[PDB]
Amino acid sequence: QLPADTKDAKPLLKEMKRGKEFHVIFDCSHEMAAGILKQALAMGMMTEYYHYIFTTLDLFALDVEPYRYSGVNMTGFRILNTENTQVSSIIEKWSMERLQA
Amino acid sequence: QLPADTKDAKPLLKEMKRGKEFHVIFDCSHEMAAGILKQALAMGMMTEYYH
Repeated sequence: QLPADTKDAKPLLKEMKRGKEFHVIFDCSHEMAAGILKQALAMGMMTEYYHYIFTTLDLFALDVEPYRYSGVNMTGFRILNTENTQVSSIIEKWSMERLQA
Repeated sequence: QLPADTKDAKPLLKEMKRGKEFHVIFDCSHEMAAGILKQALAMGMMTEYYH
């Protein structure tokens, strides 16, 4: 179980690196998911010798630019049918409407 | 040998992690060393195995 603080995942990942736990299901929001991926990158969990599965439906909202060269096997679920031209054009309409915030 | 640009160290490090070469002696300036360390963190080379 993660602590109440988002940034205090270092003792949990330290205790998880010992004992050889690699195949990890994560169940949180995508903000806590991005924070725990940053915490996993900060102490050497990002390698081809690990695995990650996220139960969130917002895995595509993360930025995997500093992670995709490490060769991790990360897998998630998406319900947003972005392959359609109509839905992607709607999302392109929302891109002009979300950048005001 | 590193390439002429510091940012082109990704294929060199991709060839480095193949063949399991872990004990690496880097000879450069400290700015190039910082670029090497940043791109090695991005390439997943910074584990407990390496030196």
